[PDB]
Amino acid sequence: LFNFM
Amino acid sequence: PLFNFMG
Amino acid sequence: MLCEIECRALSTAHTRLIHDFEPRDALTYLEGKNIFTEDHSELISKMSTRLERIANFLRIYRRQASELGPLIDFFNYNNQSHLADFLEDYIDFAINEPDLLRPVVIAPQFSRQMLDRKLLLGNVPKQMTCYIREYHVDRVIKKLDEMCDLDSFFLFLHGRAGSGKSVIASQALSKSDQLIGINYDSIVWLKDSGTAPKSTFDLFTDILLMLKSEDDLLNFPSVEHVTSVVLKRMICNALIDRPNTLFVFDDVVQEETIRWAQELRLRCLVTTRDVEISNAASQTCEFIEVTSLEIDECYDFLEAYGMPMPVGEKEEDVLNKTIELSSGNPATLMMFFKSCEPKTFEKMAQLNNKLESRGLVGVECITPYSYKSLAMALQRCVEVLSDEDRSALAFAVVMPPGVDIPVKLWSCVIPVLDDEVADRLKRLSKRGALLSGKRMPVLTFKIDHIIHMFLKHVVDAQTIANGISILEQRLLEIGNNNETVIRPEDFPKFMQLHQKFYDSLKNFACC
Amino acid sequence: MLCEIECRALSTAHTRLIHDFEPRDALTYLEGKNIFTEDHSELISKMSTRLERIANFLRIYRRQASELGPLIDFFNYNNQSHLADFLEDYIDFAINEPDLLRPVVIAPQFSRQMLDRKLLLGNVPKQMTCYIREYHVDRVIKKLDEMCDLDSFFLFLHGRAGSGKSVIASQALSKSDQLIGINYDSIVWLKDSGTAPKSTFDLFTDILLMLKSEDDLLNFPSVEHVTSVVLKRMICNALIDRPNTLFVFDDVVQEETIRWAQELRLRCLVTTRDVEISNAASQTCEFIEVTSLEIDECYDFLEAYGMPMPVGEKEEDVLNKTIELSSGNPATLMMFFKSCEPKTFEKMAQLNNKLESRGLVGVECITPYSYKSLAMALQRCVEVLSDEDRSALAFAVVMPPGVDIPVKLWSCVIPVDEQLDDEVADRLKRLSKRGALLSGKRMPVLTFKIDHIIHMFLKHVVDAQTIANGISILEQRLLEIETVIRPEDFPKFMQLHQKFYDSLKNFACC
Amino acid sequence: MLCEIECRALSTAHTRLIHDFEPRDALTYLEGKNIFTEDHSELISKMSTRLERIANFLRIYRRQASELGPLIDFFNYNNQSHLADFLEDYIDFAINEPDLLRPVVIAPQFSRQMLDRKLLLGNVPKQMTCYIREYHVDRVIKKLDEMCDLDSFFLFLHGRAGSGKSVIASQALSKSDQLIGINYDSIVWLKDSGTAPKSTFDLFTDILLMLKSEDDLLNFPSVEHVTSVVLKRMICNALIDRPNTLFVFDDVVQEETIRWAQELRLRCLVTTRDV
Ligand SMILES: Nc1ncnc2c1ncn2[C@@H]1O[C@H](COP(=O)(O)OP(=O)(O)OP(=O)(O)O)[C@@H](O)[C@H]1O
Ligand SMILES: Nc1ncnc2c1ncn2[C@@H]1O[C@H](COP(=O)(O)OP(=O)(O)OP(=O)(O)O)[C@@H](O)[C@H]1O
Ligand SMILES: Nc1ncnc2c1ncn2[C@@H]1O[C@H](COP(=O)(O)OP(=O)(O)OP(=O)(O)O)[C@@H](O)[C@H]1O
Ligand SMILES: [Mg+2]
Ligand SMILES: [Mg+2]
Ligand SMILES: [Mg+2]
Repeated sequence: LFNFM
Repeated sequence: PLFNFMG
Repeated sequence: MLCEIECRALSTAHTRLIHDFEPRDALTYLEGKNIFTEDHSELISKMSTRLERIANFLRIYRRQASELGPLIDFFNYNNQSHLADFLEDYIDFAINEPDLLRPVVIAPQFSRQMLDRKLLLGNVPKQMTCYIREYHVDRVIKKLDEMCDLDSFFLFLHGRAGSGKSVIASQALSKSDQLIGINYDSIVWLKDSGTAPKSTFDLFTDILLMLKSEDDLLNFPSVEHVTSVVLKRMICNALIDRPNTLFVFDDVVQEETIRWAQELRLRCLVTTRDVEISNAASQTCEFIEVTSLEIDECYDFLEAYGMPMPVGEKEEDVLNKTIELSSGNPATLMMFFKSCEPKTFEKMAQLNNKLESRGLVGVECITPYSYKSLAMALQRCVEVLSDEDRSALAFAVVMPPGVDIPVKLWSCVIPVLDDEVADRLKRLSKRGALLSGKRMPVLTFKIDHIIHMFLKHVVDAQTIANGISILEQRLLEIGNNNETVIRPEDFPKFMQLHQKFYDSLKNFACC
Repeated sequence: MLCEIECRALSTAHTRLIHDFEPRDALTYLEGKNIFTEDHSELISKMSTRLERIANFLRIYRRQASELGPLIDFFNYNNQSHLADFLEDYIDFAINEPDLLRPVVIAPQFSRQMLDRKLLLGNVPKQMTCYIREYHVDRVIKKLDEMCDLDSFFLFLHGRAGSGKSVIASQALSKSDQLIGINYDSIVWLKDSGTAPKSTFDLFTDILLMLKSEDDLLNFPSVEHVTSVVLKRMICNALIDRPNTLFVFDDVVQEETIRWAQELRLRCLVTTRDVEISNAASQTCEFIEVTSLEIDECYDFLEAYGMPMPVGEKEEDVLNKTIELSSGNPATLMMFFKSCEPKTFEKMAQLNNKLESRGLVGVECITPYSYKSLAMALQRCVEVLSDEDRSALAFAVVMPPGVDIPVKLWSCVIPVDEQLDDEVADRLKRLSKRGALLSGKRMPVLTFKIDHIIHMFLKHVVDAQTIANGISILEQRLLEIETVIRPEDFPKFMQLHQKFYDSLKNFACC
Repeated sequence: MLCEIECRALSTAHTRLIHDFEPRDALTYLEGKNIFTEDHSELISKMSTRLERIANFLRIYRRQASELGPLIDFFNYNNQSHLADFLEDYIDFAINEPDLLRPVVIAPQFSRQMLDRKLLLGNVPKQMTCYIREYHVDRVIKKLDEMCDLDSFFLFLHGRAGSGKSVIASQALSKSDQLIGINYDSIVWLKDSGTAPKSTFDLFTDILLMLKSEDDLLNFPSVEHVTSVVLKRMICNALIDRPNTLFVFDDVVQEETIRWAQELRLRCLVTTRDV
């Protein structure tokens, strides 16, 4: 999840 | 290349 | 010893005490009425210039006498009565009157003092001018005044990211003349933004140095190595020289900050995004919440920097598109303006398009904000999040934004009596103002638009389509059991009401 | 503590506090009115030379006193009343009658020999003399006069590369006698040109050091390693002794500079090529753009350094060729003159040839410019560009230069990640805004233009392939179904501009 | 404060102001005509020797008075008129005459000053003697005189290699007595010959030290590490103590030299090969 937040 | 070393 | 009034008298009457006087004349009289000593008097009687005998008579006198009597009862007898009249008049203007000057103004141009000198030296940023949010800056100043009496206190100016908190703190301490000078003697404004565990100590190291005199910034040691208890003691030490001192802690993330601030009995303003750090403080914790810019304040904000107000109906609608998208948010509104180039409503609607089909990366611009785009800000707000809350948030994409919707209607997409969903959504609005609570008609939350297009081009492209399916699923399983109005429970079975936006999201994940 | 006004008085009145004064005379009269401490008085009482006791007296004093009272009430008693009279005159022509301060109590001491001292010490470069652009230097001085009251402000003297900005700032602080002395007490002129992220701190390390006294240049600590918050605080510290101080920031590229300058509530002149860095500042921002040299000013510039004026028609044409080529640009014009050897109009046309068949490298020369050719300059300007903007620029070669042309006509060669190509305009705006590479012109129809210098830059600089690819990729869209813009009845045939296309196609078979 | 003439008077008349005088006699009179103060006068009245009261009367006096009047109008009354006549005569030989001495000669043997001492300390080479190229050394001296007024300027004595440029520069500053003393106060002659990119900075480092006092050559730091902007500021700093100073840059190869020289607003002679 979350592409590098 | 995409720029002759940027100029 | 004397006191502030009587020393103010001995200090005030110096232009006068130099033109006509001599301490030797008084030495016997003070050696006499028992308020001096023959070495004291030796020290003052053999002195080359008269300014010597005078400066020693005024230093030496203040320790021995209980008051300033045997010097009024002397300028009289010495034909220097023009002195003792001024001094008895002053003692009358203090013994006989319970009123003087208070902390106010009698040497004007605090404009270079308080504005220029003290703000600047405390690293307070240059307050915003072309638009001011009245209400908030006002309540900040108010709630700061109410507390100027207090020994230590937290004021939490908490809101969304880029919601404008720091700017408002900039303004509340730069407008008035009371907060700095009347209510508090000095200002120290420090930005935190600490994430590492070494950050919360480094901070108070640069406080300790924000405090230190212009002398001994040279003497700065390899102070990097000394326990926390010693830095703390060194601060509450160097804090004697600081009567009523205000501390702004711009952008606090770690509650360790707040704990040090509360061990060090500091007086603190705090701009922050996560509101729960106040649970770290056991105290009068007072709050001022920075809400989203109302639609009308958004107008005010547009007009303020010269942006033309609508005429055709689908132009006021274009701008309601913008106000809707950037769900009342200072920072992204600003980037938006800076990037509206020709100023036309046309190129403005152009951007209104660019935002749905390229997300926040479509309007990212050079702005007074440290961040290229609000997504860079929310980044952090999302990393700190509890792994589980990180999950719940990660899923709230597949909702309808700017729609008030039930807890159960959420229980379908969110992971794990499921009130627990609500508990997460609470933690979630508290910690970055990512959601939106609304107690009745029915315990319901809501996801805004900015907080959505962050997640659109940010969550895993799969998990979107998966949340859409997990919804169409539990919706259907609820189907098997058988405006200013909340969605009724006879009708949860068809989220098809929001099909339009649900249809858009779907194209994004499936392609 | 004092402030910028009272310290402007203490700084303006220093030639006098040097001609007749002594801090020992005042230490005794001042420990009394509560403005010192026995180490303060220790520090000022034992000092071998007097300029030491004076510089320590004015430093310690500007920090210690609640006001500037107990220093008027002293030059009076000490028969150095000729001082306290001057300072009471300044404070009176300050609180009560404003404006009158510059004409009356500040101006009667200007001196064209003190200036050069202040300029030199502020590292201001030697103003150019054999030709002066009247208009711009004038408007700079005007707009600087208007703001000297202000506490902090940005004036952005922005233009093309080699467009002549820094020189104009050199002249604008060298023409008047007002700007330094009357409007501002001191000058600090520092060239930035910072690209690293450490550059924006090192700069202000050298500001901080531009400020520090000749004494305690010895004492410089390992400040190289010291936080940003501390360099900033150390500066706003050492900045007290500096009433109205002007900052020239020659050639700023990073908006981190502008952010520090605006956190430091500084008074800034800023020469730059990328104009958008001002978006970093939430503040009084005022701008002065150094445009390309108009056709007549070029004549003036040539005459100014001794260049023989035309007679034959094909000599004024040779020089309009140069002016067209170097699309009004100080630096390349200068390289041009410097490289005209025999001085003949003939060898000048020789160069006019050399520029088309060797690019800027044909006329590259030693010039007052730090650069051999304008290409070394445009270099940076092109590297800094947003990668996509780097692309747009890389393609605007295959256009006609010095021709005003529509956006869709651009949509043909220009890249993009549907049916509305306004995105082209957004990029072309960033592109002119950021190094003045394009040229925007709102109506009759939304059109840009590529100048001539900015073209022969790209000619001998972009990848030999991308030219021919842009030409064919153009000839595709080319069909579908004078001081006059080319009408929409006639875009299908760009053949009007065949000449400057016959030149690239010849260029690309080599 | 006084000025150069009146301080030249208080300095010139010292052999005299020591044989007959006493400042206490004058203290009341200056405490009176409003030009002194009772601490000033305290400082001068209780002093053991008379040379004390005299040296303090002459230091202390120059700050308070707008001019040198209430001391001529005193040596008169005090039967010390043989002083006030010398001083009024001198004030007449300056108030009443628009002519004095100019920068020239009245203490001769500039032969060890300008020739020996100043040339040598500026590292100027020992001028050639057995043959002199008239024309060139002449035009150098001429064109240097025309510019002694100027704030900064380049004179390029350029020619072939071994063509004799440096020797001629040696001669133009070693023949005359004007160039050093009349037209310029000091001389600094430095050979460049720099080829590396580190050379043009090292040069102005040794200028900065060519400047520095005999005191504090000991204090020389590890100065090798400090930005160019700081060396530059340090030079234009240490350049206050140097009114009309000539710079010879013997054998310049890099134009970076010339650029620093022009940022530092220096007055430069340059021997070079590349024009
Ligand atoms: N008067 C104003 N009020 C609020 N915001 C403004 C105002 N004027 C401009 N802005 C824009 O809004 C941006 C966000 O403001 P601010 O920096 O206070 O956010 P913040 O509340 O500090 O958020 P964070 O704590 O996450 O940094 C500013 O940087 C600026 O670009
Ligand atoms: N007023 C002028 N008089 C004579 N020559 C000039 C003048 N202005 C510019 N030039 C010539 O053009 C060159 C470039 O000038 P300048 O250094 O001012 O450019 P700039 O605007 O600072 O460009 P950049 O910001 O890229 O450094 C100068 O070195 C000089 O040769
Ligand atoms: N009167 C004179 N004039 C010129 N040259 C002389 C004279 N007397 C002797 N010479 C010889 O000519 C040589 C070259 O002179 P000089 O050193 O001035 O060359 P230069 O001009 O400095 O060349 P470069 O700059 O390349 O060193 C001298 O070293 C010396 O051997
Ligand atoms: Mg903040
Ligand atoms: Mg520049
Ligand atoms: Mg030589």
